[PDB]
Amino acid sequence: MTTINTHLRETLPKIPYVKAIDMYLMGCFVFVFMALLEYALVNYIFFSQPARAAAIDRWSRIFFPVVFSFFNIVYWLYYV
Amino acid sequence: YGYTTDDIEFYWRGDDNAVTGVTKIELPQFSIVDYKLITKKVVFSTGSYPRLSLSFKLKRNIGYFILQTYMPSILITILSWVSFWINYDASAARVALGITTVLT
Amino acid sequence: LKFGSYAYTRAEVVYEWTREPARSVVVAEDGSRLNQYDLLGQTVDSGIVQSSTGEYVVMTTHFHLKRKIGYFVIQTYLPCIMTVILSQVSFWLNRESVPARTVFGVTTVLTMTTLSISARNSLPKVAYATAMDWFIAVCYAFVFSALIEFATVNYFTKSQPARAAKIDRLSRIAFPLLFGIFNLVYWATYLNR
Amino acid sequence: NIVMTQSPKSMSMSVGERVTLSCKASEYVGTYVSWYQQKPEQSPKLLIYGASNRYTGVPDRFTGSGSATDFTLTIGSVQAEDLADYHCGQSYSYPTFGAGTKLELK
Amino acid sequence: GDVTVILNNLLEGYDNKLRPDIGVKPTLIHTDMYVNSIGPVNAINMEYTIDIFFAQTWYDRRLKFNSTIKVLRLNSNMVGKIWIPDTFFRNSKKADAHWITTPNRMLRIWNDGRVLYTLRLTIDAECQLQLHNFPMDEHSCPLEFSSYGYPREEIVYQWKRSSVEVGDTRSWRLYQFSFVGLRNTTEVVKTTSGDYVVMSVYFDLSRRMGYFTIQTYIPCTLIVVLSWVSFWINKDAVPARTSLGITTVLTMTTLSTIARKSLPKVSYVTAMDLFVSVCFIFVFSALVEYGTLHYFVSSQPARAAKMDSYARIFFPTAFCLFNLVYWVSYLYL
Ligand SMILES: *[C@@H]1O[C@H](CO)[C@@H](O[C@@H]2O[C@H](CO)[C@@H](O[C@@H]3O[C@H](CO[C@H]4O[C@H](CO[C@H]5O[C@H](CO)[C@@H](O)[C@H](O)[C@@H]5O[C@H]5O[C@H](CO)[C@@H](O)[C@H](O)[C@@H]5O)[C@@H](O)[C@H](O[C@H]5O[C@H](CO)[C@@H](O)[C@H](O)[C@@H]5O)[C@@H]4O)[C@@H](O)[C@H](O[C@H]4O[C@H](CO)[C@@H](O)[C@H](O)[C@@H]4O[C@H]4O[C@H](CO)[C@@H](O)[C@H](O)[C@@H]4O[C@H]4O[C@H](CO)[C@@H](O)[C@H](O)[C@@H]4O)[C@@H]3O)[C@H](O)[C@H]2NC(C)=O)[C@H](O)[C@H]1NC(C)=O
Ligand SMILES: CCCCCCCCCCCCCCCCCCCC(=O)O[C@H](COC(=O)CCCCCCCCCCCCCC)COP(=O)(O)OCCN
Ligand SMILES: CCCCCCCCCCCCCCCCCCCC(=O)O[C@H](COC(=O)CCCCCCCCCCCCCC)COP(=O)(O)OCCN
Ligand SMILES: *[C@@H]1O[C@H](CO)[C@@H](O[C@@H]2O[C@H](CO)[C@@H](O)[C@H](O)[C@H]2NC(C)=O)[C@H](O)[C@H]1NC(C)=O
Ligand SMILES: CC(=O)[C@H]1CC[C@H]2[C@@H]3CC=C4C[C@@H](OS(=O)(=O)O)CC[C@]4(C)[C@H]3CC[C@]12C
Repeated sequence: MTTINTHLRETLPKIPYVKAIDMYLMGCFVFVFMALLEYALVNYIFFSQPARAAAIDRWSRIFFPVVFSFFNIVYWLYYV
Repeated sequence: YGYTTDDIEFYWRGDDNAVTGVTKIELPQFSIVDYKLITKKVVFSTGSYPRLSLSFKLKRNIGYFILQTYMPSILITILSWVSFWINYDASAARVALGITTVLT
Repeated sequence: LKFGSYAYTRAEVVYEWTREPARSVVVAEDGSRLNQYDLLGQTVDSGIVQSSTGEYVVMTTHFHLKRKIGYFVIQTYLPCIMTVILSQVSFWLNRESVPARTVFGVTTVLTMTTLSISARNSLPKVAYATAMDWFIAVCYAFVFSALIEFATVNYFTKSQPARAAKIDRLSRIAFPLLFGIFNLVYWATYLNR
Repeated sequence: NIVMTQSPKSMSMSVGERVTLSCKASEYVGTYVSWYQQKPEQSPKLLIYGASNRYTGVPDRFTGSGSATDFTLTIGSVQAEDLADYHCGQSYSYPTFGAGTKLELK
Repeated sequence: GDVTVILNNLLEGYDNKLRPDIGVKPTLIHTDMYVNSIGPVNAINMEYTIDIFFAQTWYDRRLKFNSTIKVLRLNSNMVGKIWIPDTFFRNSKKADAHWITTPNRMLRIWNDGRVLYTLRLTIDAECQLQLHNFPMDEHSCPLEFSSYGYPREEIVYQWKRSSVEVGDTRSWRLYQFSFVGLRNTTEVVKTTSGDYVVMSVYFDLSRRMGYFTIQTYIPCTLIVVLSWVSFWINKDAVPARTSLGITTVLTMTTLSTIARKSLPKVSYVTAMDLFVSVCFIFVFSALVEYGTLHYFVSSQPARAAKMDSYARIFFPTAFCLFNLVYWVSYLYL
């Protein structure tokens, strides 16, 4: 994600504001980072109670695609 | 351009000393092997025109290429071979090594 | 923007502004092709330069600029800070997962290296250190220190696990506060100017 | 509006000693500070046009020294007819003069 | 007034195709300069930009007048009507005069025929930099000029005592280098046309270290110590150490590619690519060392255990030694 955001930002001038594609790439990077930090959350509380770990995993499976679709819809409706 | 071969005649003065300063040319990548001086005539739809030709024969150097792109290939293939000494029980190390070498 | 006469010394051709010197150089309202900087104001002046040929009148005009930091923030400071955070994430992982923490450390060091390279390319090939260079150096030091701390933890694991857990639980608090303090100091001392 | 704080307000000095006057501008004035010498019952006479350029007919004991804001008028061997007001006025913008310094002999 | 009469009498019966004293003696031309700025010395093209105020003064007994005025000061409107020497710079890839707003030229004709002709030039001079000792290299590369069509028997150039005078040397675009001095020189070269008097001005440039110190040296030494960090991770975690090695090698080759992409394609070995090659060797040797360690753990743990602590001491010492040698040698060379 970070390398796609940098390569894409090499084709444009040094514009000081946040374009729309920059906002989309920063949202995608936030989603990825959150996925990694949710695996780290699970890894941390794993030995103490694996039930909460499997639960959190189910909740993540259910609610990453939902929140991502909601963000995607609000994005494509604010700009279009 | 304008004058055909019955109006003008081209020739080198000396026929071997007409072109000087070649042995002093240093090129960062090539090397002038030799040069030839040719005198001929060309024929177009409008007439036959005189022509001279100064043809260099540049030979490309190889040291930079060895140091830049042949050595890394050999070292990456050797880094792929090292995966043979790792025991077959470690499946996350040999995959890692081989895959990375392929990508490189 | 200095302009003077050629071939005509001061005893022959003297230059002068046509209005009050503060009102001679005028800039159009919509005439700003500056995408990176920000034009603040003009400032004119008139002097006399000596030379080997004669004394010439020289009119000077300074356009004061001020760089906009938005693009550099977005493309250097956010990736550096995020890499540092991703590096400090390696402290909350358990001590049994060695490959995970090793990957964290190595990839963060690689990311910081490539970030330093891409950040130094934008500027001219200058031979001193800028502010962004100091920021990137400090972030590199932080990620390298995180990796060294993990190595120490792994070295003390299975021999003195109490000491390992102690230094890990201490580094879960020592790195983020130190990074926050450094950020505050850096931004405060560089935005006041 | 650029204001010129001229100092001191009034000084008294004997003959033949070096004297200096200061004129500090509020905003930027590049070198467009002029020094005028107004004798009593007369019109001001231009001494230093621009910073450090004596006007035609001014003795060489008058010297200017310029900067962006701070300016100085130094008189060297002071004679007996140099007892007058000394105004400093910028011209980088619409002209504004200083308060002037009453030079005296004692 | 009367200056028009003088200018009209000077150009009556004047042929600007014949040098002064065409069949008597060579024309002595005194050359002066004023270096505004020495532009960027880019090593890729082996060139460097310079901006000067070229001044030429000679004697013309045909532009000799007798009036109260001592000197005639003229703009570039009378340069194309008198004889002007054809000075060209023999090592200039591309150079051009200035034309905004009016052609930047000056012509001053004194009373006894002495002419002064000054113009403004921006020369992209050429100099083949010997890119050894890079980036600890120093160059001194010239700016040569001579007449084009007039051989030594017709035009002779000659420096003045105070000919070349640099400017402030602070607002120049010399980033990687630093001006230390200059010297003028006159020689005679042989060409297919004749013998020409070639003048030269040598500028001495010294490459200041900095950009490369922080662009390639520090990254590579930090990658080397990153590879050393693997020597402390326990020998049972195979994938961790293999990942260490392979990603370190990848970054090392990327940095070597970048460093070599800095300077142009040269078929010899510089001092920077040597450094990155030594660092590459170090990383590769640490990886093969761990490989042999892991292979020997199955055979004789004794050697696999002793080897780790042996390498922990042998690697940093060998790297310090390498550095010391390298640096001292090149700094003295
Ligand atoms: C292949 O084809 C190519 C294209 O045809 C060709 O290139 C052309 O070459 C010719 C000849 O070499 C060039 O013409 C000459 O240009 C000289 C200067 O060139 C510079 O400027 C031009 C642009 O010219 C404008 O600007 C100058 C400077 O202000 C003016 O002096 C010009 O008159 C002209 O002004 C008009 O245009 C302006 C807009 O630009 C207007 O603002 C202005 O109001 C006018 O309308 C640039 O293009 C040049 O750049 C190119 O060339 C350089 C060369 O190194 C390259 O490096 C570069 O990359 C570009 O390729 C360059 O910057 C002129 O000085 C010159 O005219 C003088 O010389 C002739 C011959 O001697 C005289 O007859 C003429 O009268 C002029 O002399 C008078 O003026 C000089 C001033 O110095 C006096 O000293 C002199 O004594 C004399 O004064 C007398 O006459 C005056 C009236 O003329 C009078 O007022 C006086 O009182 C007095 O009586 C000539 O025009 C042409 O520009 C090239 N064009 C291009 C596109 O390159 C190429 O050579 C061909 N190749 C081959 C192998 O054949
Ligand atoms: C791993 C690689 C990752 C690569 C990609 C990561 C991208 C991150 C995406 C996640 C979301 C980030 C949210 C950022 C919002 C948009 C940023 C826009 C920045 C911007 O334009 O603002 C400038 C202001 O800069 C300023 O004034 C900045 C001042 C200070 C900068 C912020 C300091 C952060 C400190 C955080 C401390 C945390 C440490 C503790 C752990 C504009 O300025 P202008 O001059 O153009 O015009 C305005 C006058 N200012
Ligand atoms: C306002 C802030 C300004 C700072 C600016 C620059 C600072 C950069 C680095 C700072 C990073 C934060 C350090 C916080 C760590 C504190 C917690 C340590 C826990 C601890 O005591 O155990 C130690 C763990 O080692 C470790 O914690 C490993 C430390 C590694 C050493 C430092 C490495 C520097 C990297 C240099 C190369 C990169 C240069 C970049 C160009 C070993 O202690 P012990 O064995 O005695 O355990 C017995 C102690 N109870
Ligand atoms: C520039 O060239 C002139 C002439 O060749 C040099 O002037 C000579 O300098 C030496 C030593 O300083 C004297 O002994 C000669 O008498 C000088 N000759 C003349 C004609 O003045 C000058 O040194 C050169 N400048 C350099 C090398 O920087
Ligand atoms: C140690 C392990 O347990 C394994 C498990 C995951 C593996 C990584 C998966 C993907 C990549 C990206 C690839 O990209 S590259 O451009 O750097 O070649 C380089 C190799 C690297 C970092 C693997 C290294 C080995 C691992 C860390």
